[PDB]
Amino acid sequence: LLNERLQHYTLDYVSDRAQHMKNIYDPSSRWFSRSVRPEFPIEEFLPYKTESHEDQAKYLCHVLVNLYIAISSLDIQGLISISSKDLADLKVNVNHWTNELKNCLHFDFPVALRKSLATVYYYLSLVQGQRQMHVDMFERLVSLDDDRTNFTELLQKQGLLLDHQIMLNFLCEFLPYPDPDYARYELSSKEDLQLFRLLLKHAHNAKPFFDKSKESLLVDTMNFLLSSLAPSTMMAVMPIVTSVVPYHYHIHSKIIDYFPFCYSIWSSVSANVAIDTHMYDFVGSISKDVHNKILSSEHEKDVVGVEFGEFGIFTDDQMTFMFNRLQGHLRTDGQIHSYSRTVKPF
Repeated sequence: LLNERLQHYTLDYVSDRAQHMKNIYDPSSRWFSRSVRPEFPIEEFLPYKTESHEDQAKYLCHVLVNLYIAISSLDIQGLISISSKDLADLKVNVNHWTNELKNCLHFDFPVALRKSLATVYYYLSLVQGQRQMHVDMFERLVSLDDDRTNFTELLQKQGLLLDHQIMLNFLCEFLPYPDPDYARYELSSKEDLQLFRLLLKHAHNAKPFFDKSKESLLVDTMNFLLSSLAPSTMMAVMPIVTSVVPYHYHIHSKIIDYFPFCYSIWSSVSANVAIDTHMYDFVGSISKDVHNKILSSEHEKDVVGVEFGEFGIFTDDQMTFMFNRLQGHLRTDGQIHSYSRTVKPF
């Protein structure tokens, strides 16, 4: 029974210690877990022998089974506690096992189990009717830099795909509704604003895993957001645009194609924090992504359509406008919210 569940979770973990250590860093191995071996071993200098990787596999399998039992019971808030008497009369807590998984994250589990957990915690973070911990768990599962190992790239190569529509609907629930009383969320309540920011962060984390084979997702999403754009909804539209729209480069449609429209709103208004943000962020993130994919030739370079010229992916007028707005911020208005994201495009 235990062996079958270990095999299902890809936790076989052959008894040979050196062979297992070589396998966990081998991309072609079944138990591939990490790309870069730590130059300084993670406290391998302890004066005593720790537990083997076989015990870690059993503990992780037990945690996964308990987490599945807890989640499948459809009691996410954990207000109901079951004892042995409750089960006996007939004839489990999501947060507890999430904390257990957070503790166990240092066991270096294989990438397939990482994909399964990433899917589980991506779809667990969007439960309604029954939250920050789940978002943090998903973010840690897809961490960009973990001992100089990019888990997002490994999960993409494993073939991890997530549903864009559920996230888009959850984000769009904050748009105005024709009937005022039947509106779950608004943008005036502090709790609603915090939930909106949390959803934006989760969407930003889950964005790279959207299906790139759906060559119409970008166009449809951008058309919907453009048709939803209005002065009474721009404060909600712009962060959604910058957080949920994936960076897809097709022959017919590219994200760069939407650059002028943003500048249309950028040059038509005065310097303000609410509008200058979501403009530096979007363009800077896109430029950094283009640069990283160009430097990732033969492994992740499919952006041959987009060139990196004199000003990267910017025209002369766009760069001049950005520099003039930056000097206006530095000398006249000071309308800068985040400085790292402001300097990223430059």
